[PDB]
Amino acid sequence: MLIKVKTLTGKEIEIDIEPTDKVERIKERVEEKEGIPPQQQRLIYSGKQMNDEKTAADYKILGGSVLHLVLQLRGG
Amino acid sequence: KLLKEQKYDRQLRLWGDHGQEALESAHVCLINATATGTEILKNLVLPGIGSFTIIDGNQVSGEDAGNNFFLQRSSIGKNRAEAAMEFLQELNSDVSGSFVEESPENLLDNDPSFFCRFTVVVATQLPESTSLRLADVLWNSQIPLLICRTYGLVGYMRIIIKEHPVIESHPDNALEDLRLDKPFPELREHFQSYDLDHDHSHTPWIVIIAKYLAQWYSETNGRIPKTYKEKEDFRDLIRQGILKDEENFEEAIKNVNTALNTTQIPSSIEDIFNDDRCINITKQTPSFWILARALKEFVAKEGQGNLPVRGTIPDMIADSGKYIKLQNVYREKAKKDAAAVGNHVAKLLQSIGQAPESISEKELKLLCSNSAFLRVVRCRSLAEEYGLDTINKDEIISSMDNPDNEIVLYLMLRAVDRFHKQQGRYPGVSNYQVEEDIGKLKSCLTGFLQEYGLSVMVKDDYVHEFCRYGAAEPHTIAAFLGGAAAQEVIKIITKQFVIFNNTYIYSGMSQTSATFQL
Amino acid sequence: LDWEGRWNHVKKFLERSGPFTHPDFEPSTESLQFLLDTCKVLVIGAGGLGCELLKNLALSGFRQIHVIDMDTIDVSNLNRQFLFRPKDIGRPKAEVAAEFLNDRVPNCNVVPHFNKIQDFNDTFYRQFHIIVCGLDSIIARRWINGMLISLLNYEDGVLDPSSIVPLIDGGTEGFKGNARVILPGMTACIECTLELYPPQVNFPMATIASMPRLPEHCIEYVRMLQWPKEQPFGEGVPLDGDDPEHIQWIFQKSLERASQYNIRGVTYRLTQGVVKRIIPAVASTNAVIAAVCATEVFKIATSAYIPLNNYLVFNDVDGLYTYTFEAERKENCPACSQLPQNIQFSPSAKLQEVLDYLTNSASLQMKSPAITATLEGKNRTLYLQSVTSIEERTRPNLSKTLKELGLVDGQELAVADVTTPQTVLFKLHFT
Ligand SMILES: [Zn+2]
Repeated sequence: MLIKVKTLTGKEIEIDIEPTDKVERIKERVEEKEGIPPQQQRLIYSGKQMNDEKTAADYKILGGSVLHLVLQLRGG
Repeated sequence: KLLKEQKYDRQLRLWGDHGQEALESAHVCLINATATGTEILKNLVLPGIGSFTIIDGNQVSGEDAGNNFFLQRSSIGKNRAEAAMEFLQELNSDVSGSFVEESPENLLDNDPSFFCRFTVVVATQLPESTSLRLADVLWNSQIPLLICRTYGLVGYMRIIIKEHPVIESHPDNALEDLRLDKPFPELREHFQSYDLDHDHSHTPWIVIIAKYLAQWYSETNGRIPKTYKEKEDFRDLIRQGILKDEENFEEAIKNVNTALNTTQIPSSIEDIFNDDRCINITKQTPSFWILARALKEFVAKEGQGNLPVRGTIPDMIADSGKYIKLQNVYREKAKKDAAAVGNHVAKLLQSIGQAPESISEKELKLLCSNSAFLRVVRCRSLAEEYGLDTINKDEIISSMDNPDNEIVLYLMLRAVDRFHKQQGRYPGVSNYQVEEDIGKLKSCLTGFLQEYGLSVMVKDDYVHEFCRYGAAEPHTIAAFLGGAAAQEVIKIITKQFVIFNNTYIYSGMSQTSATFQL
Repeated sequence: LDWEGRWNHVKKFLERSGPFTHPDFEPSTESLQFLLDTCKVLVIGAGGLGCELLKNLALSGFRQIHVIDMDTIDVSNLNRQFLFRPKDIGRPKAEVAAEFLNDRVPNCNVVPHFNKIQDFNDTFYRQFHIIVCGLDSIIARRWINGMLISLLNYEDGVLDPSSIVPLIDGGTEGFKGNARVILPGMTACIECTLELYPPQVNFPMATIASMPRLPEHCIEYVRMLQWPKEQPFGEGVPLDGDDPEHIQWIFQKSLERASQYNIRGVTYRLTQGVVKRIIPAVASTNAVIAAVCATEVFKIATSAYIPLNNYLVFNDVDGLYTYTFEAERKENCPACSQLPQNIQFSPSAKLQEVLDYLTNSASLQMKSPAITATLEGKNRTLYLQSVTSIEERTRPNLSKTLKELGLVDGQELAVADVTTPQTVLFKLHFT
């Protein structure tokens, strides 16, 4: 299965993940191509904030699916 | 003096002393003291923009005064420019303000080169004709231009710089330049000076994967783990070494998903390298390209297919002597790698005929450490965007496969402008007009779509909405635009971040925005 | 009165209807007057987001506005908080902010509140139709969030809609920032997303006290260990992060406690940063987010368009990017849920093991909680860290198991942390 995970700047990168892989790795792959430490990686898919313990399947991720990287800020 | 440093501290942590200089030396030109223009200027005057100048022929009207935070009731009747300038002036006494009580058209007509004195020109709430004219005049003078227009809840932003190249692109994240896959002399001698058996958790996580990867390179005839299955195995190979529970040992185990492949000239740098502005140098070649060439030449000779070494490494749980001495291994290649790139520049400037030291060392060092992050943005002139033969139909049509893609808002703006060109007035300004014009606007849209042959379905929903707007400038929308716009001007001025490419559309009604390449 | 044309830009969305209007909207020539006269809005924070927010609301049609802020004007605000002049330094932000607006914008009527948000209670917050946020810490957001949730009353399961005070909060940090719209009890609350925040970077004592690599560790030492043991400026006296003298000293000491380990990167600029954990800030990013928040408040009060659903992130480092999504409301949130959170613990549980499921559980951190159950109508105050006294007169309890403290199955508990005003519940479960 091939998925796209839109970055925090709009840059869309595609990645290979067969269903069973945990979200926790979808992050490993992203870190691999972009250098974004997985700790600060917050993945969002259809409003659901992908729990790094569940699995791509647990979120109905299907080929043409896109995951967005988000960030919540402290200062104001 | 060191009083300023106290005031601008939260931003110097963003673009530094040098960014603050470019800014304090710049001179910005604002075309209209409307709420949108006033908001933008506000965001430049606060950080310290050297000086600004406001061109505005209009007089301050009732509504002008109702949505401007820099115009008052008393301002009504007075020249919008001069009036706005008086309150903006109060925001920062270190900024010098000026105003010209003339019109853009009026100026573009008499003194056509008045605008050559400016670093960047920001024009706001401008009618189509005026834009096209100014866009043209400024494009042929090599002057950056930012066109911003507020209409209803729609935000329009058009930047126009022929070429804007940058070294400090300030990337959020980026793989490290560790060099494990292609270790250099000094580095290897280091890795060997150690011993994996004779500190169990005080050795840099790097010296770890190094000596455990130097091992695997002999148990399979020097092959690097490439298949995931292979990497997984290399993991457990390091697992079998934690003589016991170690943090760094269990740390190096995650660094494997990166520390292996970090060396690779990026696409972006490649295109710069292969760009003609790089291959063909002359005495007109701006320093940006001469350094991009020196890097090119470098990669060929001393570089060995790779960019100079960055010179920096991340934090790795380890000893306070092993870490620092490991750091100089890089801090040193970097300096020497840069000195080489510095040679290619020397020679290079000579085959051209320019003084050997026409490019400082500060530049060079900044260049080398950022080599992997160069970015070159070129914006299609406006005249091309508006051309019948040159329009970017594909971009338009593609986006239209989504009836709610921001691009409709752009198309609608062109319709509203065609409409203004026709009626000498915008669609639905008075309340009784909203009715009748809903039709006249629809005909204008459909007429604009033909002149360009754009076979797309624009919902009739959007044709209503734009009449409801009555060409209003809702401060909060203006304020958003003012925000986004000023930072791009800051970028052009500092040459420190990456400017959006062509057009940025904002829908304050759905709170979403998009960037296109018209 | 007001002059001819003063609100034309705002009138077109109240005087005229349209396709994107909200189902409750109704064109009225009288709605503007109503909004200027009866709409109570409470901005929370008067530093940047707050400053920009007041102006936006002010020019949008809101007149009845209150501001809250416990801070004082500092020179380092002057590069983004345009309501304060250098002559205003030392004065309280809420006051100077209110003063500027009541002057710049004709009949606005902002009411300052030189207070911490915890000073007030629910009596106070019901006064308002909307709460805009521009806070500077997470705890503050979690608190005001709990507050608004504890204002909701459910008439037998069904939630009374008019007990919902819409909450709009913005965030900022460098060129990145995010706006947001909460409908306490319907949409996701601050807690329903608590895990979207960045990790916390804490330098382990081992590397600061002995293994200093970065130039920050050298500073973190001088400030966290060396200042106490050699109370430079008199005993007892703590270091004032805003004292050019105090900092100067930490700096000077950081230079030395750096050479002893050969490290460069020790600057005054960095010293202030580590010491205060400074966040880079600029006018532009604040202006953006606040323009967004401002606009939403406007929609919620007028129904001129539909309220943004949930989230909005914004980054300005590479072009201009903005993702807008809809945060899932965890139907199990310790905050906005309807009933107690069924916690699972086998009867053997110790006790200090509950003070750690709350304290360290990502789902809902707790800065320093206190549990209290019911044993004989008599409410046992099991543990606590609020009052130093009770702390000791309770500390031992962190050893006796549940039933070993009269804890049956099915009955709930009660936790209260400095993070929220409301009493969070938990129906304990043995299995
Ligand atoms: Zn909740």
